[PDB]
Amino acid sequence: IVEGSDAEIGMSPWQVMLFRKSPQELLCGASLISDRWVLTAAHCLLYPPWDKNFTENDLLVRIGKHSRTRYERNIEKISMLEKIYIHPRYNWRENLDRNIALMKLKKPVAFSDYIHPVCLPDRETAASLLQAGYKGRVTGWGNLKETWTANVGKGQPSVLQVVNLPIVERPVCKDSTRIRITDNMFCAGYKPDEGKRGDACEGDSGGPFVMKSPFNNRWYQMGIVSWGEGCDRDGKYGFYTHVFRLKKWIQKVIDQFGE
Amino acid sequence: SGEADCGLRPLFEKKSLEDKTERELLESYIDG
Amino acid sequence: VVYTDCTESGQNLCLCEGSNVCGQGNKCILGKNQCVTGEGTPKPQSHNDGDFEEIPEEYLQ
Ligand SMILES: *[C@@H]1O[C@H](CO)[C@@H](O)[C@H](O)[C@H]1NC(C)=O
Ligand code: NA
Repeated sequence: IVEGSDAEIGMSPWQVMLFRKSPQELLCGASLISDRWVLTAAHCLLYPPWDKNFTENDLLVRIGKHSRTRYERNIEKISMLEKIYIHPRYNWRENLDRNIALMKLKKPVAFSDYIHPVCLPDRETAASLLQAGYKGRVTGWGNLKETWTANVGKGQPSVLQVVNLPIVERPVCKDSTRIRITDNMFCAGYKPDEGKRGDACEGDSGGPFVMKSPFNNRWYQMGIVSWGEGCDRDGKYGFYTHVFRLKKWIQKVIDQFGE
Repeated sequence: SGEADCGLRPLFEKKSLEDKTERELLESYIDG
Repeated sequence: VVYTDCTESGQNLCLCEGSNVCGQGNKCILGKNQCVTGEGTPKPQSHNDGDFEEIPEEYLQ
């Protein structure tokens, strides 16, 4: 997260860390949507050009984390995956279209002060909240800058980071890049000359862009951190999977396989 | 439109406590 | 995926012409920079390090 700040404890208790077994790496962010289901980006699990095609046994999910590197005993829970599900029309060769994935945990995770699921939007919530100029929140343990001077600057945050970003008009999104933007993408971030800054960055992928409804006080995941051309570059924007746009798939995966 | 207690944080909404930057999000719905 | 700057010629899946990704079936050549047709090679996954406290070894099995 570029130009964010340290999250308060329990601030984003649906935030999940995808953790690689050997070597031990942060893979991606992700989010808790029930006691057995975790939502993330597909390129977190399947990206052939980098020779990435993870099976269930290569990863862990870590839930209730605050510190990036600590094993936070009796706070975080570490779950094994039962099964990975990638959207069947996820397109990696061209533009990361339908960049969405679900993971089912072997066991249900117990909820706590630090571990609690986010809501997914119904139609009225998507229509109300997902409008240009309105701000959502992005969280992750990803990089603090796109590049920094090696072995000197701060690279990874010690603690989960949080940043608030405005949703950007669809025509401005498309004019900021040469990539074909689709239905199931939206973009967010400040314009140059808005003065303020901020972006998701490497290691934040798969994490949640969430919004709070003022009318029921609940947080809804409206987006998944999906892709960017750099981090925090002027006149560039972070792209996000439009979760509501793809909720029918989530429905298909969950009441054919799980809940 | 479904039912399970999602998106209400135990250390914030459930305790009537506001986080440090959520105002910024709420304000954005109304401008200014 | 976060695309970052190309560091070697013949790379792709990196930012070549300004803040534009040079996609597959193209490759970057470093000048002003130019991205043109020709089988490229993906800029290696921008690799992370290993300063994590150990988790219970039963999870690393
Ligand atoms: C990756 O692994 C999956 C699941 O085991 C397999 O079915 C598929 O052929 C592989 N996909 C690619 C693009 O290599
Ligand atoms: Na920007």
